[PDB]
Amino acid sequence: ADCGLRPLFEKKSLEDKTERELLESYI
Amino acid sequence: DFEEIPEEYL
Amino acid sequence: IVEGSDAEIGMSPWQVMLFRKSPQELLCGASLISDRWVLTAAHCLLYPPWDKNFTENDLLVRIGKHSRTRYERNIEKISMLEKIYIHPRYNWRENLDRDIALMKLKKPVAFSDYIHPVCLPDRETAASLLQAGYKGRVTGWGNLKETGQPSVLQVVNLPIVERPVCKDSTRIRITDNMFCAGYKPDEGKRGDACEGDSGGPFVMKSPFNNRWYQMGIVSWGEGCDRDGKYGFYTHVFRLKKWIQKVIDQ
Ligand SMILES: CCNC(=O)CN[C@@H](C(=O)N1CC[C@H]1C(=O)NCc1ccc(C(=N)N)cc1)C1CCCCC1
Ligand SMILES: *[C@@H]1O[C@H](CO)[C@@H](O)[C@H](O)[C@H]1NC(C)=O
Ligand code: NA
Ligand code: NA
Repeated sequence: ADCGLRPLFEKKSLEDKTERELLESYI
Repeated sequence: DFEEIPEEYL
Repeated sequence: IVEGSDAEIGMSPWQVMLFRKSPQELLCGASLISDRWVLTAAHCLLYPPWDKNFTENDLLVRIGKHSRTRYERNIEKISMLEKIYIHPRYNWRENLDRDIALMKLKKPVAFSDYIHPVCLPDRETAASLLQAGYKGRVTGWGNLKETGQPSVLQVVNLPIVERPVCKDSTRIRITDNMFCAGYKPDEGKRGDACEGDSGGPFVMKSPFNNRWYQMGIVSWGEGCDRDGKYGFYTHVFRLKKWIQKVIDQ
């Protein structure tokens, strides 16, 4: 499955404005 | 205040 | 969503709008889990205290949306419901325990840049991400305030809160089928889901495989964005066995 990979973000290797905030919280 | 949706969707 | 921001285009392509046919209005949020299945909160469909009891033919699912009100010609797809499935042990009487429902679409939806399903967590993804302090993301077209209505889809990132802190914030009994999220009054940052956001997804981006997983469903709260209060979410992984059963038919 190609679930949870967004055509306009992950599929293009583009990051949205706040996703880094989520990653940084995964300490 | 919702725009009408095409008749095809009932 | 209270104290959020406008979503970016294609930011939440699994976002589904549950739309009441008559009067034409927003019912709830929901999420796309496959080309044929939509996940929502049971209370969006069945809620006896407010005389809510929807059947398949009462509503439509609108997928690929950004604007709340406009018909997004060449972007959104509108689907009809074949069948609704509410968790058999959904508890609307007390605390909305097992607030979960599946909806089968009449025809499969075609994926696009704006329409794409979210992943559902496995045991390990759930164990590694469902941790106090870890942030998730809530999206919806719900109220901007507890007592405004947005033009476009709203987004807010919120930390998962420790179970004793959730339990201590309310008189309502909390179960293992729910979790709470939001900032404490000391943290400064704000945000919460609100009425109209129900049924929407609480998602997290796995740092292991970079895929987005739906960990929660917007379920309930007491007011919106009140200090010392937190939003409550259905714990998706705890009910995955019911999800798999209904899908396997
Ligand atoms: C708008 C204010 N509404 C309430 O406080 C109603 N509060 C009740 C409630 O939330 N619901 C019964 C059906 C569902 C509902 O209204 N969901 C919408 C909602 C409300 C708040 C939040 C939140 N702040 N995260 C998210 C979604 C809850 C009161 C405490 C016992 C459980 C139900
Ligand atoms: C809801 O509606 C259906 C008929 O549309 C009915 O069979 C059911 O008993 C109603 N109430 C509840 C609480 O399920
Ligand atoms: Na308590
Ligand atoms: Na709060």
